Amino acid sequence: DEFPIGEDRDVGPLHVGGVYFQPVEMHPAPGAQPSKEEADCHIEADIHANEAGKDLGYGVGDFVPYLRVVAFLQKHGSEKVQKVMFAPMNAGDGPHYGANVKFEEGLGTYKVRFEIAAPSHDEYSLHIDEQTGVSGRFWSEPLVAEWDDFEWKGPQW
Amino acid sequence: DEFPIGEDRDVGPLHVGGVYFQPVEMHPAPGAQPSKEEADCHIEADIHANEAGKDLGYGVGDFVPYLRVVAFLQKHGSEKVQKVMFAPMNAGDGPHYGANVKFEEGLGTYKVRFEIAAPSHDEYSLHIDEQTGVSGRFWSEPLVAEWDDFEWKGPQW
Ligand SMILES: [Co+2]
Ligand SMILES: [Co+2]
Ligand SMILES: [Co+2]
Ligand SMILES: [Co+2]
Ligand SMILES: [Co+2]
Ligand SMILES: [Co+2]
Ligand SMILES: [Co+2]
Repeated sequence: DEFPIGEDRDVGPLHVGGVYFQPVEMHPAPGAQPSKEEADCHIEADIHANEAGKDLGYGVGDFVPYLRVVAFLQKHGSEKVQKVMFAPMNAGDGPHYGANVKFEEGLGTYKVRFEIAAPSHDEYSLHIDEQTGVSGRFWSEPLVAEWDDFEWKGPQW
Repeated sequence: DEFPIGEDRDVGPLHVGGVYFQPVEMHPAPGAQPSKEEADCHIEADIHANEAGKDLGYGVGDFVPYLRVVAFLQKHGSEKVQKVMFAPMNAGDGPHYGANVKFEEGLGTYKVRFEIAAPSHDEYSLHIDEQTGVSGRFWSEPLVAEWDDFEWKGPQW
């Protein structure tokens, strides 16, 4: 089972969903994420183009690759913030941005914020000529999708 | 308007098409590719998952991101080979890999080869747990789509 972090958000050209479920094993194991055994769960950000995404050239529903996605978790009652760097990966059901996560502050209700940066100038381009190009341009400040009352009560699996 | 490089190829889990048309302006201008004015044409590699791609977790027909695509162009009867690193980008028709290029030995018949490497070790992962993961793996030797008799007969525009 997948469990929602909250209701899907539309922000700019992106439709953004968040879900969590059991920790997974990834190859290669990304960055500094906890192993399947060490982690509390896996959290994924599903990011697909919405209608406004067409101005950048995307088809509506297309996965949007080359983004840099980071999550920030803050337990209600705490001033501590945990930063989670998501990584691009495929599961059985396709390309996602995801991470194994261990909640440093434990059980409780959290504010969960996804900050989504556009592809680096070095890593992606847009056709901009009249004939073949697109009208839109990538966003400069990261797009934000946030849920304010995410309840972490331990594994639901 | 797009012109064909040759017949579409299926290689491993990828369906690969090659087209060319007038040089384009890109933002930012990628790597060391020629400008719109300096180039002879823009060449695109259109790469989507085929049925064998479903084992890697891709939706069949999905664009396959994070690949490293390099084109080699060699005029018939010549020992000179041009190496062109393609860049990921969007045009009005969506994400693809491509480049502005010059045909450096002028008009005539060229061998055109796309070598397609899987994502860098640190750029992508697969879920591999039995529960959420996939049973396929990335290819180790780059995949090759090639056309032995592409005719560069100059701008068709
Ligand atoms: Co939705
Ligand atoms: Co939407
Ligand atoms: Co999903
Ligand atoms: Co994942
Ligand atoms: Co820019
Ligand atoms: Co292009
Ligand atoms: Co590997």
